[PDB]
Amino acid sequence: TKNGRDSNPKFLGVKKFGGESVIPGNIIVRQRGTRFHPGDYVGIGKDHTLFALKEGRVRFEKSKITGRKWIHVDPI
Amino acid sequence: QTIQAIPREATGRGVSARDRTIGRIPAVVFPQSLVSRKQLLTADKKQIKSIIDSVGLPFFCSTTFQLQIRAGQGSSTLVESGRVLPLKVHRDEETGKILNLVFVWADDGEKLKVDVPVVFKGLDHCPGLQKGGNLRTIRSTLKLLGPAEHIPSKIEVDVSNLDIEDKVLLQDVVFHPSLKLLSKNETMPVCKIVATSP
Amino acid sequence: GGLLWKRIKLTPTRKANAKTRLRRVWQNEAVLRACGESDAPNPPGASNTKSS
Amino acid sequence: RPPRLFDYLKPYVLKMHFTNKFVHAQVIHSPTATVACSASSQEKALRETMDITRDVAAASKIGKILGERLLMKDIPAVTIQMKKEQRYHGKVKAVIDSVREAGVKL
Amino acid sequence: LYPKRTKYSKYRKGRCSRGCKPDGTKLGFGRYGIKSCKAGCLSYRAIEAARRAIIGHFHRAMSGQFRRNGKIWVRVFADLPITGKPTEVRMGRGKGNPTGWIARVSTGQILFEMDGVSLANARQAATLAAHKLCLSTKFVQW
RNA sequence: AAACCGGGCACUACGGUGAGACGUGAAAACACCCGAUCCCAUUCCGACCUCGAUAUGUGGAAUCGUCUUGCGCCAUAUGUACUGAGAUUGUUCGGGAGACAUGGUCCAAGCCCGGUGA
RNA sequence: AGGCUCAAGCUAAGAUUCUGCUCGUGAGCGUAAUGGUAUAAGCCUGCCUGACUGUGAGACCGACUGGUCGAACAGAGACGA
RNA sequence: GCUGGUUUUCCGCGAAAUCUAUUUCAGUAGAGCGUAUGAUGUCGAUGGCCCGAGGUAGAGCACUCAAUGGGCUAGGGUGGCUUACCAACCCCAGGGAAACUCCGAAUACAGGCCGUUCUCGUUUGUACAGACAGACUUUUGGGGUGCUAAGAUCCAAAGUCGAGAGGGAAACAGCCCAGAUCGUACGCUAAGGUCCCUAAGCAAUCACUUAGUGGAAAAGGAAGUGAUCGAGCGAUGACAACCAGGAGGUGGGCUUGGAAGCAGCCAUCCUUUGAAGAAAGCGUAAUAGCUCACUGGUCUAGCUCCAUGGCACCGAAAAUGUAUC
Repeated sequence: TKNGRDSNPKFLGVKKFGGESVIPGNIIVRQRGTRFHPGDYVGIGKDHTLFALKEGRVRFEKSKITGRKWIHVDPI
Repeated sequence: QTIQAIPREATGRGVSARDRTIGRIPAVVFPQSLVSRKQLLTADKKQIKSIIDSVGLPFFCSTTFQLQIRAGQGSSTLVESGRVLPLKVHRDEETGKILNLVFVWADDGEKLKVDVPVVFKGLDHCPGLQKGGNLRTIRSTLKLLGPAEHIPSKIEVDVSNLDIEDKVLLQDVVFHPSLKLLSKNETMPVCKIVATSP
Repeated sequence: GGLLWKRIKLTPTRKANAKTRLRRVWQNEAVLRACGESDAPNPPGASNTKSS
Repeated sequence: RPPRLFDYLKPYVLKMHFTNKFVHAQVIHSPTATVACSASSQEKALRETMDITRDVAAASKIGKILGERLLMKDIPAVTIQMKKEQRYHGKVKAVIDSVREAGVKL
Repeated sequence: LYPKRTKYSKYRKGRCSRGCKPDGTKLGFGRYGIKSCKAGCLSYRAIEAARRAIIGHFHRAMSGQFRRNGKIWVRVFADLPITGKPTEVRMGRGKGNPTGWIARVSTGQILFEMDGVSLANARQAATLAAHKLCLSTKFVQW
């Protein structure tokens, strides 16, 4: 009947940026659907979380066609 | 109508500000090529502000212009000259001041894409005009390709035979060869008339 | 309008201190923009001390 | 692009295709220039020996030939990359069955 | 004069701007026109009142209008529903009831454009709108 | 042999993308032309896929690779909008788009396999 | 496991209509909104029940109580060549 | 859980009014923030390089919603072929927006690497607590508001105050400058100021205004003054100015009980041609007339309007007494 409601801040978003190292199990981003598709050495949850699978740096990749981005890992 | 100029070594705010404030226009000549490369000048604001009104055409840029580009001291020293067309005049919103004068070179006779109006002439006598026929002049100015040499001063259309419910399309304009319209299909009407209310 | 925060008028003897800090930062960024390399190209003893 | 590298690098992908004159197939590396194995019916030594170079006979033949040229050349496993319209029935079924019975494991 | 059809409504007021899109404008549809020197806000009744002024002016000078029509465009349209509480109420407990639309007017928009066969009796109606409008405008032309 | 053409992989947006006119094969190659018998195709159907056959038929410009206009991006110009730090209640110092303008729509790089004399 | 590509626009045709060209995310997802998606998460057919027991390396966020994703291990399994 | 009271001294450090929860608001616990000390730390402070997804200000219409004009029309209406009457669609321009995104900066931010730096200022153990009522910027950008910002309320970042004394703002928590350990009749600035109260120039140089503007307040009105680019004009005379009709078709045509220029409509057309409109205003019961656009010489000279603009003016009325340097 009136306004003024909201919700606990779910804290989505992107944590690990280009170059910041990772370790297996370490979540990189939390998204609602799939804003970034998984790249190299990356899994996916139910909520489509992206996490690293091997040690190493990370980078993004921007498929110039269809503008779809992928978050891929640079291991050894 | 030789315009005069003195160079500037500038970019955006900070310096063009003082140029304007003492009275000076930051302008740029460059060739139809690429990176784009000609000197970076300042016309005098007195010279340009008076010139646009004198032509009486807010698109005066239809006319090739000629530059003395003084490099030195005094009223001038004869230096590098320019035969450039005005392709863009950035007139300030605020009151009618001026911000930027864009000059592309055409000295070589090389072709350009320029602006020409369509001034209505036959309006003295026209059958619909004497029925009273009035109109919505969909197009008042257009862009024509073509060389630097034979550039027209304007297009003075011939509306004397604007039939009661007829129209002058783009094809009916009095062009010249090598001034290929070619950038708009001639199916765009440049006027009409309709008998609305006596 | 309740508590009267007066409006100090910019006056020639304050224009004084304006142009003061102006010429000061002028020297400052001048010698910084000189230091675009590890060189010493700034004429000795730009005023800096008449600053007063 | 296809595999979206997951945990264990797996080079040496087998992929095959069929012009209606010759069956061609390759097992290619991740450097993907030096074809680790290249088995085609178009070959010099295979235009003449193999006669019906477009049916399942030439298919399974090329599969066997390869699988042996593979087991003997020390690439004891391989991953399949079927193109977009393929399907494990017929002309690729032959390549697959033949390289799977040649000894290789997929 | 009204965005009568369904719209989100209860628009955030939003503060007024110091400028317009930076390219010096040209005219959209007619020979002579008018432009806003200073930004601000105009109410739908205000703009409609200026339109009444101009239409009725040419109508009056039918002497220059009895030929056919003297065509005019007004190029601003009310956008934001200006809301307001009653004249006696404790602040809060909700938002106002929508009581009149408004239209952001930047520093270079063309409010009026038209081709009245007489430049004289067009500039003569130029100054006859800033009287009935909120802002300070300027007589421009093509 | 150096090199070319064709086929597969690969790389790439200046290396894409429609559009239209072209130039077109057989020398080789690819495609199509022709059927549907078992494997496949259809929620009806060789239309699409497939399986089965073409000994030299057509490039139907069917696709195809080719030739130039023309199709997005790439690169940058003058400025403005915005903004950072500042208080001369913004006379300084920086950063600077969208749109308008121009030009390019690459120079280049592999690996295998068949062929053109080798 | 596999197959299938929408919705809208134009010709026929105009009805549960129908079939190609253009369209490019506008369809679709039980449910509000938003982010998702063209292999698809969508639609269809078959199969079944991992709508498992026992653990979870590491991380995300949080006053705290807590809650979220997880590569990996053992098991009895399903679908699949 | 509320009000008040808590008696000696010096030195060291030094916060908060934010968050979550609660029969919770006037509280109290848990985090953040203070202190003492010890342990474990080049940890932190920060600038530079590099590299990292950004979708805000701006922007635009390529999507959803609202949307202006035009082109050609499906389709309508209207009489019977055809319609200045409606015209979808589609296209051309134009461009709106917290919940639109073809685009999209300055920032801020994540990280690594280097310098910078300290009296560890870090993390953490162990004991102490205070605080959970915060104000303001004629700051700047945002929601509610009066209408668009009440010394309001509630948030974003900043600072001051609170717990900060000192010089400026006449006096002044929240603005300017700036951190008092103590003594000193020492010295150079800061902030702002130099006719006097009040310490310091009726300083100089170049112009502007003569309104007490300064030393309060808008749309509009208004030959103010001085500069500046234009342009029109000019010894075929530039303007001021004297001297002269504004004619006959004409009293046009119409209305009209009366219209010739003028209660009032068409008409702007005839011709003389020195002028001339079917007389501009005023009226005359129509009249007439003026003078009006429209005149020849004389004038004898720099004149006039275009704005770039600068400082003036007018609008601009309260209460004890000038009372807004």
